[PDB]
Amino acid sequence: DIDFGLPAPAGISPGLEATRRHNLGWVRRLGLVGDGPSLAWYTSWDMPRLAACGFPHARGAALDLCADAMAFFFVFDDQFDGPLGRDPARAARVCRRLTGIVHGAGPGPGADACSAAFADVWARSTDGAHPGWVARTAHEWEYYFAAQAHEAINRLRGTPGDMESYLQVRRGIAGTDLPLSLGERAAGITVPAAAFHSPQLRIMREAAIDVTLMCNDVYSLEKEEARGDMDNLVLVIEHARRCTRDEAVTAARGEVARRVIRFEQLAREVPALCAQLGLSAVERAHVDTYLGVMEAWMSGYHAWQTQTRRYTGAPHVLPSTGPGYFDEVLPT
Ligand SMILES: CN(C)[C@H]1CCc2ccccc2C1
Ligand SMILES: [Mg+2]
Ligand SMILES: [Mg+2]
Ligand SMILES: [Mg+2]
Repeated sequence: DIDFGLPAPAGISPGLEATRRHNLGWVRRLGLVGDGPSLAWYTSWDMPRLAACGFPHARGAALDLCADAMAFFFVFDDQFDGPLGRDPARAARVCRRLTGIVHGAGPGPGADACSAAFADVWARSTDGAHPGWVARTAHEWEYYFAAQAHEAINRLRGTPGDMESYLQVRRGIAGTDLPLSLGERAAGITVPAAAFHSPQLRIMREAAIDVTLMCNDVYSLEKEEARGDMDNLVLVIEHARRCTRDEAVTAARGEVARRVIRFEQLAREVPALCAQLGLSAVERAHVDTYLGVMEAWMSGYHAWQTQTRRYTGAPHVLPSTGPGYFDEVLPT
């Protein structure tokens, strides 16, 4: 009964079905997903539809990379729904292993499934990419991995943070701007740095990422609250404001809506901004596609989460009385 006012997706990638086939083989081949309950549970998430709705510009092997990257995010995420997420030092050490892969230390044969899957996603991501994209996205991955242990610290504390501290942890553990870096890469575009760092596009990028993680906070609250998770916008608002759950959900909707309004107000300025910078027609085309990538990510993430089984299913198939996975795939 919660709708954030986002438009339905203007399009879906035509590669959904082909990518479903690729990604099913990929998660099994890497050892990221097993057979039986884990495979049925993974399948019920519909990672291919997340990729096709979230990245409608992606075609062919580009959409495959989007789905595999999402597969890594979601499988790796769930490994912390258990003792690992209550052990910050252990989480930090595991995440340092993954961070070493970001910065050039490939894992080698026989690495664990999470290390091997990440290394494959990261190698495919950087192949042929602009060095400015590689440097930025490498730092985005570092933030994602490094933030996990702080979520665990907050779990042990047992109170939500203030809004500023919530944003610092939650933006990291949500994957920071990685979905947009992935969408840019999958669309085959390179945002000119002069446009990328405009105040309008910097604010818009931040707003779009906040929109999707906050939409997720509302839909994933039931499975997260029961596990003692603290970095969820609804819990943060309730704790800060001393309000009811309904009032906190309504306020969370408002945090999303005001960011969508800001994004759309600034998007109106993007044609003029490109003219002021004297960008070439091709540069302007890449900026226009970047705008579409951001718009499609916001609408597509939400379209996916309304139809997936991940959020309605989790409390029943992986109750909070046990770990949030059927198989351990991340050695700690
Ligand atoms: C690590 N989490 C599984 C993240 C992965 C990326 C993402 C992007 C937007 C909204 C929610 C999420 C869940
Ligand atoms: Mg999670
Ligand atoms: Mg998480
Ligand atoms: Mg969530």
